[PDB]
Amino acid sequence: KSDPDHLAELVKRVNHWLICSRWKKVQWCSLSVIKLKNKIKYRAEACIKMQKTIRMWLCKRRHKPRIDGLVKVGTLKKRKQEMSKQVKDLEISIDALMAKIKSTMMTREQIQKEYDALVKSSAVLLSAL
Amino acid sequence: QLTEEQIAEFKEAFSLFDKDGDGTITTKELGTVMRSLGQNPTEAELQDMINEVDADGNGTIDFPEFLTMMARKMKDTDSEEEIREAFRVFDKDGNGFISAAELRHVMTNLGEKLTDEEVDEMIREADIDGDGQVNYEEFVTMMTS
Amino acid sequence: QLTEEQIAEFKEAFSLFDKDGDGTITTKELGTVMRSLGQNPTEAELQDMINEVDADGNGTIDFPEFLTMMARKMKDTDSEEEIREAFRVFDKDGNGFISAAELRHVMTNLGEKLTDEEVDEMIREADIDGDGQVNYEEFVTMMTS
Ligand SMILES: [Ca+2]
Ligand SMILES: [Ca+2]
Ligand SMILES: [Ca+2]
Ligand SMILES: [Ca+2]
Ligand SMILES: [Mg+2]
Ligand SMILES: [Mg+2]
Ligand SMILES: [Mg+2]
Ligand SMILES: [Mg+2]
Repeated sequence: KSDPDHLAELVKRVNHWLICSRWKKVQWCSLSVIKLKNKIKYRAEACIKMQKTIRMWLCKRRHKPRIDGLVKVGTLKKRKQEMSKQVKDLEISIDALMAKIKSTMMTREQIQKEYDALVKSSAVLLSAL
Repeated sequence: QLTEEQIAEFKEAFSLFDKDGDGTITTKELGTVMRSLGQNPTEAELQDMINEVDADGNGTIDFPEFLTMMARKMKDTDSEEEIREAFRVFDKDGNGFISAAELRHVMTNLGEKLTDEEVDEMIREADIDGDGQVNYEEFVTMMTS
Repeated sequence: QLTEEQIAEFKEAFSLFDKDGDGTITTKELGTVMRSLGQNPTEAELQDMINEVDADGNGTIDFPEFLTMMARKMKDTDSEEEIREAFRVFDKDGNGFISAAELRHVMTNLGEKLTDEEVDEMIREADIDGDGQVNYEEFVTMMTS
């Protein structure tokens, strides 16, 4: 197109196109800011899901053994002048080991040794009786 | 998935971030543009965004990285909702229409230099239904162009 | 509204922390009991539970209330899938592996931040082989077992 009329149409179309491009430049930039804004919130939410699951795991693994131990001693417990004094002597010994765990963090193995001691002495007191 | 046309609309948007034309950006330009469009990212949030895509650890990133940075597993209604928030960055006062004053507000924050007559050139070109404003349908049509 | 077998296991746990036996514990202990029972609220969720059961500022929680909470939390719970998916977000390359250091940075700087020492404890478990690289799919199955 070399005509002076065609060329004026051209300048109109090109001027329109440019305007439609200034729009898309700022609109798509607007959409970028939005998308970025959401990436930050997407990444935070996923971070928090890792964080909470870790807080939980860190906590459970410290205390579950101590609950389990507690239960073990607590079950044992559930299971006239001479016999009673020898057995009440065990309940009190149990409630003591049960208060020990409820009052001081201790390893499953430590709990286990104490528990084993309670079982042996207790089997001998329920075998005689 | 992005079509080449969309990447190209995006490449243009990138130029508002990468003002100096070297083809790369830092959290500095990330935060500047974002803040000028209403957002309030913290430095920590910006630094993290970068880390995900800053392969060579330069602290600097480029256009393909900039695009991956904007990606994430989205929901069903999420694309449409983002277009709506993009609208509401212009329609700041939430009446459902972009007016000239509102267009200029954004153009000024982004630092575009233009005369009041050009801004009206812009409203006029997008204003299909001819009411002196820009509704959501028309803004979308323009974005799509 | 909870299995006799369930309510029983909770009391088993609730009673480790209630030394005196008044069926009461401290508000700070709430999180420790929920977590031992395998629940995983966020710090904000905890603070909400406390702000609605501690109007009188006494800082006590009794078994009844603790059950009420253990029933709300149980109705809105993240599957192992979801938590793995959350980890995946921080896997630049999709390997199924993230570097210890990458994990430490995200988590001591975003979200509800962890202490360095808490993270130290996780790395000790999550990167057993000391190559400074965690397979999160395995670490998550473990945590949630
Ligand atoms: Ca640059
Ligand atoms: Ca880079
Ligand atoms: Ca408006
Ligand atoms: Ca209009
Ligand atoms: Mg008490
Ligand atoms: Mg109370
Ligand atoms: Mg990786
Ligand atoms: Mg490892």
